[PDB]
Amino acid sequence: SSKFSNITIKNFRNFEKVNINLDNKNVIFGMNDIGKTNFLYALRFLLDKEIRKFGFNKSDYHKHDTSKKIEIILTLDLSNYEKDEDTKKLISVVKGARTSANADVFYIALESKYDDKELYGNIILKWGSELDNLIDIP
Amino acid sequence: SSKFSNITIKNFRNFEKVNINLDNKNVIFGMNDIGKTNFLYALRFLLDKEIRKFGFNKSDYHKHDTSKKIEIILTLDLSNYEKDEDTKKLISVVKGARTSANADVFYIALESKYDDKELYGNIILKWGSELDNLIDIP
Amino acid sequence: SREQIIKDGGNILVTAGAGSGKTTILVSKIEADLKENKTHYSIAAVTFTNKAAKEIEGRLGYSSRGNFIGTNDGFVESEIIRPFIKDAFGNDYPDNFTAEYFDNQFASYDKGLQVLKYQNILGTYSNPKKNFKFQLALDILKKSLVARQYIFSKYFKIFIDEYQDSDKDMHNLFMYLKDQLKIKLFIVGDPKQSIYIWRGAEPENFNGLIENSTDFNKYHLTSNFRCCQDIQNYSNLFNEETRSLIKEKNEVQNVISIADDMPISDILLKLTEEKQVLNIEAELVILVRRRNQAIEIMKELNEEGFNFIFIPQTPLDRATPNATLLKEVIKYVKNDRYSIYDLAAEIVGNLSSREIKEIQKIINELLVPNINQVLINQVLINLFAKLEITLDTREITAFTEVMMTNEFDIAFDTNEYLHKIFTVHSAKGLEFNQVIITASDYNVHYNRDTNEHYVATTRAKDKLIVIMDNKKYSDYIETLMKELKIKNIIKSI
Repeated sequence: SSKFSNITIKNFRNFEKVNINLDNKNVIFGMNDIGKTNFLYALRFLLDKEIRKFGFNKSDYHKHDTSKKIEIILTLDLSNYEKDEDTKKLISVVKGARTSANADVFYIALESKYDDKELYGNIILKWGSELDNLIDIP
Repeated sequence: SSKFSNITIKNFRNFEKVNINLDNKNVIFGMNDIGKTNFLYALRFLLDKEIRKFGFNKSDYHKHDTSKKIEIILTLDLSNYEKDEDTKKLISVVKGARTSANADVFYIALESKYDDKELYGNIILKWGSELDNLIDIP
Repeated sequence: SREQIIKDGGNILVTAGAGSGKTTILVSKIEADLKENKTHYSIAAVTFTNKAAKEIEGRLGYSSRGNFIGTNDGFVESEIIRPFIKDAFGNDYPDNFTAEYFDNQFASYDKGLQVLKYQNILGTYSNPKKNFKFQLALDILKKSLVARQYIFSKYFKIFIDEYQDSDKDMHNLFMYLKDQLKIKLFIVGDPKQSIYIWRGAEPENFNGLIENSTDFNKYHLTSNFRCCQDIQNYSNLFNEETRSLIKEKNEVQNVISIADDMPISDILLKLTEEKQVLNIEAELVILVRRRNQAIEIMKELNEEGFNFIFIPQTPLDRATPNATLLKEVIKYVKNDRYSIYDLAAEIVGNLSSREIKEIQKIINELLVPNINQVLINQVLINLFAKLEITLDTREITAFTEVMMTNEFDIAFDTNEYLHKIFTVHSAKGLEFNQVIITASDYNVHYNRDTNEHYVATTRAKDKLIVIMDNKKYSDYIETLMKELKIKNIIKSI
């Protein structure tokens, strides 16, 4: 009954592999102040244009390893489409990136591979109904 | 005999409509300190990724008029392709965006239209052999 | 040798044989030239199958030079046809075309242009000897000035694998890039007719370059390049043609001979613990001539705590034109983790996603169990009918027999095991690290099993252990050691 299902963070800073379920209202707390801040930044990189244009530095990669790719996936639930107005907002922009067989789910992913010569790994945003064949967000 | 032919700057800051021929080595000078700085920034916006991601503000539009579109075009000469190594650099990336009829010339343009609601006009880079049907740089 | 091969920066024509000698040198030659050249020019390697292109890309590493690693069909499609077809033939022709290999065969070059112009697809030629895509790509280059400028500006050298399978239209494009565009060509091929050819292969164009080309620099590769020098000397002495290439060494350590006095399991323990010339942690494999000789050795070792799995030679393990592809069809049927994309990678050409779905439909009939021998034969004919390849009668029965039983499942298993035992014919292809053989198997005086013995000796990579079961075997060594005046060619324990 919530649009926001769960978020997956792979190889981003201190997040080796972390899966967190979500809801509309989320509160994060704990001893690790670094983990809470990186959690919010991981969401900004996926959704905030201003913080996303700067790309990934060497430090953002987990344990400063540029071989491993950074991956941030946000799983969404579109089952309540009939009575949720904000769900229809997403449908109107996604257009044909959804399939009818998996119409209840939609993925929003962030993939990053590092280039040694360019000293800079860009942020590629993909979305789609199936996690296997995600397509680049136009 | 020079790859850099001329540059055109339309409706960018104090540049209403300005056409300047160019060469490999260029020196700019004069009383108008604002024009010289905006001239270099106009080149950075076209070619510098870091300065281009920030987009155009309301102040960058000529006379603060958001109706008029900002346009920066760089005309290039590819006639010396047989003996210029840097010319072959550009050809290898442009690939099929050139036509054989106008193989001697290539255009690199920057177009910007302002959105009132988004308070932000993005930078769209187009290139191509013909100035009429420029295509978005992939 | 190979050091002389990589130093040459001009047009290189390489004769490769015995397998794997072509792939390792190709990757090393590519990555070495990338390190020497700092300019913007890139390289382009083309392979017939998609697996070989993916195999080269994995070993090279990062391709930040913009280097192209892919299929021959995918190269001319993405680099020549698709970008510059509108420049060459006008705006009437599409750049979003979809190439289908199986459908829309036509008789004349003019007919295929209409299928591309109106039906918006790129079809193959009906004649297997004539390639329409390469005829189109060569035509586009001559028509389009930008097409010639881009190819020269992008690539300075082009690597070609398995050149003996290239057709004449495919050969014309490569020579056009060398003669007109002056692009360096690194060519790798097998001069022998062999068993494997692409449906439009003509070995004469490759053979003709070896005979009459003054531009290319010809080179040759050793068959047993991966084997160490000591194992090479022991293998080459049995065949007269091979005896001339080997050079004697003052000390021999890799080839061990021990007379079989104790039981078979005790010889294995003696070599592993008393002399430590074989490591139990390294892969160890034993050679037999027949399946019964492997079973008795496998059963004798299970009693002594040794664990072993034995790979038997399948009916498909036979030098036939479609043996390699038929085995891959079995691997897709037997193993669930083996993807359909892995099977499509072995097929020649870069098949589209729609064409992959049609081939997958034909093979899905073999995934149902207990559907008898008749249906397996028709699915096989339907499969190879799409590929325009006829199937040998014994190839069909060999494929069928493997499908019925689980006897040969582990021979096509994707999993890999450390300690195994294989027949001389079981692994005629793949090579092993350390191998132990027995002398009583091979008749050396009349050279009946010298070919099987030479294969047996060339399988071992690092350490080879020979059991001196036959006196006639040891006599043939000592007799030829006197003909060549060789004091030591073997290390005896």
